[PDB]
Amino acid sequence: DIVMTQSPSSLSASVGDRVTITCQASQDINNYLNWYQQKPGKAPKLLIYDASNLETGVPSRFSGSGDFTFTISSLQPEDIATYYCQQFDNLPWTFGQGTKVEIRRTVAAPSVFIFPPSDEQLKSGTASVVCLLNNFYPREAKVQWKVDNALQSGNSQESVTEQDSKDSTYSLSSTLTLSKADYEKHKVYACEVTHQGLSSPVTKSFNRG
Amino acid sequence: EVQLLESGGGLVQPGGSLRLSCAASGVTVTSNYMSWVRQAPGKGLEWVSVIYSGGSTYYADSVKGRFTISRHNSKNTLYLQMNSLRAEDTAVYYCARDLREAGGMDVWGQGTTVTVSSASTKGPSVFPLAPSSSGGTAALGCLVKDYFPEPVTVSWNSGALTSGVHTFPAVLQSSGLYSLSSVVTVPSSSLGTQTYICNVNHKPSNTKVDKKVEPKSC
Amino acid sequence: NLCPFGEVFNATRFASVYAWNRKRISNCVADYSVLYNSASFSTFKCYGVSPTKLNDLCFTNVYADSFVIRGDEVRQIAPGQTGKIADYNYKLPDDFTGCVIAWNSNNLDSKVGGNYNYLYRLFRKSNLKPFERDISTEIYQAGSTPCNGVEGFNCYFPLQSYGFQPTNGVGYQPYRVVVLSFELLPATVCGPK
Ligand SMILES: *[C@@H]1O[C@H](CO)[C@@H](O)[C@H](O)[C@H]1NC(C)=O
Repeated sequence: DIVMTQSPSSLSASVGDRVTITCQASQDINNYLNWYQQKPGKAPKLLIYDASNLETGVPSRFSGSGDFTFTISSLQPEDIATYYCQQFDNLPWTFGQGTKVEIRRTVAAPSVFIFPPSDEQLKSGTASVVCLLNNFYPREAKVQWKVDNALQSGNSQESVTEQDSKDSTYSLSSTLTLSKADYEKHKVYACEVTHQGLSSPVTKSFNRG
Repeated sequence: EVQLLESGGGLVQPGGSLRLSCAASGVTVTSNYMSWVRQAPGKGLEWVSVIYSGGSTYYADSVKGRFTISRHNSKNTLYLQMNSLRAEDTAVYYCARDLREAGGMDVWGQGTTVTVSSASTKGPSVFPLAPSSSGGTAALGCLVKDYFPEPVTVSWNSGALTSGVHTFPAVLQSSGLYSLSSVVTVPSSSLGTQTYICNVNHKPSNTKVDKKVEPKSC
Repeated sequence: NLCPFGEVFNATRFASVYAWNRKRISNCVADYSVLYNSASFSTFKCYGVSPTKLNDLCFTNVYADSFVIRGDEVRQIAPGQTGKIADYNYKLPDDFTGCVIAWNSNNLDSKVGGNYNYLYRLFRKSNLKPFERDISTEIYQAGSTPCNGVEGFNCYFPLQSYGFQPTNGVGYQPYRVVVLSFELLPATVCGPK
């Protein structure tokens, strides 16, 4: 059994720069190494096969070499992924450890929007408000809920998405989940956000109508 | 025409059995090296098994005496019988055609996640994130709350709106169930004119729902 | 009259693995004394007979197959073993009464620039039958579209060339093989006489 130790996944290169992913193995097989690109949330696509040969489609920015190396000539926004290396050794076809490429860019402010609870949701007995922060960089953002100009620490939940393949900007959504009754006793709901690219926090409020 | 469509199970509970499928298009299973490769929820690929063309089976050591690959060229499908299923076996499973020294796994499937846990299936409840507010307005979206197991897939207008769509990853609610939100950003001029249906599907619960987000009032 | 073992072992060039060369050996006195006494062999597997009394045994009919593979694939030259070589190039019968002799050969079967003349079979719709030799170059139809002799997607050449280079690793260096089928089914290949 072979052990291919790829390079670390903290790659924060810029647009138009380069990547150099190295895949060292335990017992070296010759010309029998494949490179793949698992785009964020998709099935792996093949890029390099037989250590260096390119596949029909793969741009001329991708390259390989025969303990092994992977290289991108001019890093483009599309190339956000986790790059694995494969090897035909002896059943098992051992994979890599996954080298994640992360494209860096200028600062960017989020487009913060507020969504009140659904009318049809209240008949279930739970009222949850959604706060959407879209298109921002970096991921460092603080989403603070405020009900009757107080605070909420417990009902809050968050989920952020990977960088986009076109603008390399993160997007996050915050949810404040409360019961039907606890919801009706308060007439001010808002999510206040703080980001490096927004000089001052932007409070988006709604008063149940 | 090339396509590797996968028909797999979602939940089986520990000590159970399942059977995956790999419906092919653009290739032929009976005359090709076909292999299965799974990605556990830890963003790491792992080789599972292969069948070759002439019928020689090779499996990884972790799934040696439990799993089995079969094929039927009658329907040109590939299967993976997962008997004596465990717990770490939770992963999204992909089938591929490994041409080895003439290309390597050129064509891939799309992914059918297998979750193993003693819990039971739970269907979702798709509530709408209504559009409100000019210039900058609250966009449209829909909340897929309270479901189990993973995953759910949200599409818009059957597949013709795929621009500013940010289907966020799932969060594990305090009730052990999952929830997530899919939001799309579209121009304000088209909200009243366009139709907005978020197509949600949670196969482990057979739930296929289409909610209709329409602008509200303020 | 001594069986011409040297004619096979010390031959100039061996055939490719897919088109392996079989030499029928009969009507002669067997001389396995030269075989075990060499210490130049990497692998010496003898099934049914032990490499000690071989020189003092009689045999009805004997076949001596030979070819060249890479180092890693030498293990697959065994009754029951499977892979790309034991299934698409050279399969041994599951009742193999004989020997599987093999030795390194990076000096002979490696050209300074890289010898790309030894070829194996990569794609084949089915496994080989015991002692089968597929000398077909029909472009492999890896789909449902007819290739009609043309190359392209799902239209691959069923034979790939061994990248035999002197820099290759041990597993990727050419190892010459000679497989002696010893007995089956008159008699002539004897030892004591
Ligand atoms: C091959 O030649 C050597 C001399 O270098 C000889 O000793 C040996 O017997 C020959 N091989 C056979 C099978 O006779």
